[PDB]
Amino acid sequence: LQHHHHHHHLEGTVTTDGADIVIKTKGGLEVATTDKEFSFKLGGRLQADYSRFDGFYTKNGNTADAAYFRRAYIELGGTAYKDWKYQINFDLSHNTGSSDNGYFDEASVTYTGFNPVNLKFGRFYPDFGLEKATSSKWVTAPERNAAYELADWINTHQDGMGAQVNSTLADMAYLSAGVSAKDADDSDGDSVKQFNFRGVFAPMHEAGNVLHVGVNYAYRDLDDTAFDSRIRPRLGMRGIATSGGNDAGDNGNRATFGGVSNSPAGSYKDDSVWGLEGAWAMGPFSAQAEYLARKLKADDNAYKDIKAKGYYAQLAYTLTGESRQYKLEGAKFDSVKPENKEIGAWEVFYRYDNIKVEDDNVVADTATREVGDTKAKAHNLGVNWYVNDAVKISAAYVKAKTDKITNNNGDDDGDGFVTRLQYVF
Amino acid sequence: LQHHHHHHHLEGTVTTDGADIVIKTKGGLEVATTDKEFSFKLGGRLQADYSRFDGFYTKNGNTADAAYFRRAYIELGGTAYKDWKYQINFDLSHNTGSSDNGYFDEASVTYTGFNPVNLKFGRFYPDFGLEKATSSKWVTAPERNAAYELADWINTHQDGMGAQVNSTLADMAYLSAGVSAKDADDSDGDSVKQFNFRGVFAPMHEAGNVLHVGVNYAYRDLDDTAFDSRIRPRLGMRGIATSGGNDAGDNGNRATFGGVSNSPAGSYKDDSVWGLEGAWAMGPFSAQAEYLARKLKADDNAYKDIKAKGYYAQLAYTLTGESRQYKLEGAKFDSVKPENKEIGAWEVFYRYDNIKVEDDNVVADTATREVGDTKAKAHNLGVNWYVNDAVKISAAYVKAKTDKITNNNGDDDGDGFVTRLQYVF
Amino acid sequence: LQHHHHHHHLEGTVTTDGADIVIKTKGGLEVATTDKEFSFKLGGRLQADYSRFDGFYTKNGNTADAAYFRRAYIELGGTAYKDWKYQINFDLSHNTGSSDNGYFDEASVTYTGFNPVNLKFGRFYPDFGLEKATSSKWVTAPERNAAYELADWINTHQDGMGAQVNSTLADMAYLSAGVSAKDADDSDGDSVKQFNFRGVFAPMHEAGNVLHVGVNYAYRDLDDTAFDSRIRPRLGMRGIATSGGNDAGDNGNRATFGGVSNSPAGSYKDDSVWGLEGAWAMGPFSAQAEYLARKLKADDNAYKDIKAKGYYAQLAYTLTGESRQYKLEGAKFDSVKPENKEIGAWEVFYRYDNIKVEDDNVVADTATREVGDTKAKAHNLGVNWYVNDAVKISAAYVKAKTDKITNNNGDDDGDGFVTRLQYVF
Repeated sequence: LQHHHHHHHLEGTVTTDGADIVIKTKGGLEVATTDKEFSFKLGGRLQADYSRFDGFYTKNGNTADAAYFRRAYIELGGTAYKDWKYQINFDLSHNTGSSDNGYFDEASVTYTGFNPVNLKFGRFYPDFGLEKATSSKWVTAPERNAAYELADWINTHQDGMGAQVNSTLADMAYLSAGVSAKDADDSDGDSVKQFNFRGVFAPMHEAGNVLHVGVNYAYRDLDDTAFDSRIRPRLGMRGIATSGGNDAGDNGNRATFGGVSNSPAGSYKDDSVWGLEGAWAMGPFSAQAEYLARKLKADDNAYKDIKAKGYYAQLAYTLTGESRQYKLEGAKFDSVKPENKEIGAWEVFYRYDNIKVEDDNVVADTATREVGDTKAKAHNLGVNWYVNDAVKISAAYVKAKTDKITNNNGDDDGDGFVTRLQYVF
Repeated sequence: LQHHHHHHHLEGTVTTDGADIVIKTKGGLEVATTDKEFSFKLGGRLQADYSRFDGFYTKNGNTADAAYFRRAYIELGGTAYKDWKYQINFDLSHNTGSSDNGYFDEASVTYTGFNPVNLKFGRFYPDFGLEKATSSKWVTAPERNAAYELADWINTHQDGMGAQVNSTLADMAYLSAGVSAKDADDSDGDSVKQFNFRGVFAPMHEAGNVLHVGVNYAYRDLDDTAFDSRIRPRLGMRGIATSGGNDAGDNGNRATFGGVSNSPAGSYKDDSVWGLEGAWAMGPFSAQAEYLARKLKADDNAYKDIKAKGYYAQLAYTLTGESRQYKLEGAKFDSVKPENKEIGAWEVFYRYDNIKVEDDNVVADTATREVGDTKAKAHNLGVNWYVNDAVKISAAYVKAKTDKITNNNGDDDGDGFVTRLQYVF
Repeated sequence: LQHHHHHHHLEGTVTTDGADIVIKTKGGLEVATTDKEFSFKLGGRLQADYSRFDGFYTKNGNTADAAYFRRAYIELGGTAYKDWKYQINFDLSHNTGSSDNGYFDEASVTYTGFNPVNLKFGRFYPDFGLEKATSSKWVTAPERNAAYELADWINTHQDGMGAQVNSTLADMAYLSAGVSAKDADDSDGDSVKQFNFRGVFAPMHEAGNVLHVGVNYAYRDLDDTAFDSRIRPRLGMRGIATSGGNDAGDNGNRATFGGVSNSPAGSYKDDSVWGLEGAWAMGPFSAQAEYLARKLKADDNAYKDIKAKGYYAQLAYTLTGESRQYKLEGAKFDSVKPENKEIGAWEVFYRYDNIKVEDDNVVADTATREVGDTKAKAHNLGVNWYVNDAVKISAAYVKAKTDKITNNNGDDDGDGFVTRLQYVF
């Protein structure tokens, strides 16, 4: 019994009521006013991993596997009133952040009105190290290096909040400094506070022409705070223990090289790390390396200091000739953009990692760990196929060798293979 | 060996195959047909908090802190076939909703064909109270009032489902009524059912010209249902216990003023709350207040009724002269839109809260709680800087004073400071 | 003291810097280049359920209820460089996927360059069965059939990863085959591997003209793997036990018809399922049916094989005359598109389910389960109102009858009613 008069509707046009808008899609969406006042970008990244691995990587030394998303970010960011930016990256694979506090890769607000100086607030990784500054989309090896695993608090947000100032300097350098509160309380409920500094001199800072040297410093205050002091490196093999899908389960060997899961309040106070970075690129050839040293300083006399030192060096070469992109803002490498659309770009890489842990609190042998300094060396050799700007397929061989620590089989080395399908939008 | 013929592609235009579309961005995205048949809006809100607090707010009285996102909503909403709307707001900070049932601020469908009458279905807060009706983007104080904390079931969805009818009445009033199922079962697995009514007379209902009086009623049936009867107010300080980041941990004092965590099935049945609201605004000056009273009625003779009464009153003044927006649809205040683009808008506020809990089931002193009526008063004094329509920076001082309840230090008062950076898109 | 020169800004136009773009909205958003190289689609589905049920569906036989979202998907998908697609569907109701590994309905990458052959990778349901292939938006009954509940591993992703090849064949058939790793490890940490095949002959494959016969096969290797072998059908009543809101709680009877929650490593190895499908449609009338049989083969001599057999048959008729859509790609039914905009489309359906479980490991009676074959029959009778393309409102009556298993009241049958409000965008 419902009825209505019919209408002739205007069709086909797309307009706006404010400033002219430009819209773009490469699989996601970008919308922006041409006066630069407002913008919105929806994107993301999918990293689908399959790996198999044995020896030291597993407890009994037999072959385990893993089938998981390393990352599955949805990424929302935008600009309002020209100078105010936000970026919210949440990880559907649940590898980043937590159930309690949100699965954030990033949730930040940045004021850019003092360009080149930026002021950044919210939940975001502190700036320590070149490989960490580099987007996880474009890190050359499948996982970041083992030296960071000696003190991963230096460049993770740990479910807290921070404030950072950063700037490029005269088109030849980049500096950042920040303070953060991390999610661990002392006996009064006051969070661990942390300071970071990073400074890079990069007189050459473009794709295929990079010369880069930098320094990093991180400090945190653990006064009267119970915390996990364990150093537990995965040595390039994420699948030994990971969220986002299937892993090695009870047979994964993510081993404790030093420290303990529950260091009591009052056991430690000062924790500091110094780092160096260096990078060079000429056309398709690049070399980069980082070194860091940690001192976790005991407070109570019953406890001894824990020290650790580590480094990596990486060679990479684009067989098809393209350069790795480089950005002075953030002093970081970025993507490879394929020149040949029919075969894509093909990149080979080798990274060597070396770490040492000195924990004088270990005074007795266990079944798998000998008194003294524990050590590991890792080799990561692989290929990245950039099919196009959106899709990257990778395969890598990973090998590790240890000293004064084994798995239950007595293995002092292990190896594995990892394959990844990545889609960026 | 792959090859193909080259093409000349048409570039630059943006069109549609249906009715004309208008697109907008202020940091998010809106897309809508001009015939009002279809629309889509992607937005959200980030609320980044840092606070420090002591006295009654902590167990030992020493200073704790908190560094967390109060809310981090992603907001998707749209219209189809003119009269059918959806709204899905999910909270990445995990402060709203749950791991079991979804982190929903809202997941609703609304039929608007009977305009001004709306029919709303799904998971959404029942309509009780002016400050609750007001968007959490634009609530003047950093947290909502303590009177609601006496019975927070009246205007939370508790992971259930509901149906609501609402309407404005002759451009002078607003009414709503709803039924909901809440996520708690009786011994047969049948959910707690709840009824809400709200009615407001607002003959003046525009920004800078408001006169508003209203009544609220809520009822729920707890027959044969085990439930948490605790009244545990945070008294303006979210950081004593919160998700979305770091809080006061084991030293936070979110104290139980009355009730118990596990009231057995059969202990209570009727639970009802009556409320009043009043608001007035003239230009940049506004005053608002609410009062409510709860009776939780015992069923089994071993149990005594629990009663509670509370109110708040708030003064607010925009120093820079702008009015608080007001909407008759929902009978609620909304944002401040800054007039001066160089300095933004500056707002000062004071809210006073007063609550009383009468629990005759408490018959013996504990170390921190005395037999009789427990009471609290709170004062919230602060500044909101609306930098622009998207960004609001706040700072507030909060003080509380209690009667017949203390922390472990014997403190009967406490205070703290909270700062927030908010970004809306 | 801040000041600036004023500007005249160009307003109103919407353009792009690349190939021409077409944008669309029906409540969500689609953006695509006209050369088919790039596209993006944001959509989703909300399924709001309320049900009441008693008898066998509850433990004591009294009436329970449920008020929950069955699904609340946000759906992001797109195309890049013509031949590379992604699809990421995450479920805000937390009914799909997990807290540990992500709430994915789907997270996949598809290469389509070998059209009609597709290559699909990531986390997605293996292809077994017509009703499972059919979108959950458009499955006719409120829940899928009970035969699938006899072996739900055959067409669920179980938080793992997979690779699938599929193709239509000469506009008369459809085939798919895939391998997957499922999230359960043997004692070495190696995941359960699974193979699927599906093949359908559908010489008539359009809306209102369907003739469809198909075969399914699934196999998994459980060697040295501890696993949950329970068969626990909900028999059409989701609310007896569900996430996404309120359910029957401790009085829900999702009963174990066979198998055990912790079958030890070494107890079983081969697990295989064969299935048949058939479908026919002429205008508004459709008939479909599936049959499957499972053999879970014991490894260790202490264990006996577990077998199960089940089928369903469904009649459906659109009273208002419209056809159910059908797609050869995926060999599946899809939506009903209403022809009359004032009253929508009205569909009646009846589905009959029949299952039998043979578990010779059950050698003693329990209080509710008798030695021998357990059986259930279910009847699902209901109405779907397609208000418009976006909104579907459903109501259904469900009845079940069991053999050799009861609830605690001794009930051998039960019934219930389910209502759903669905919004697709």
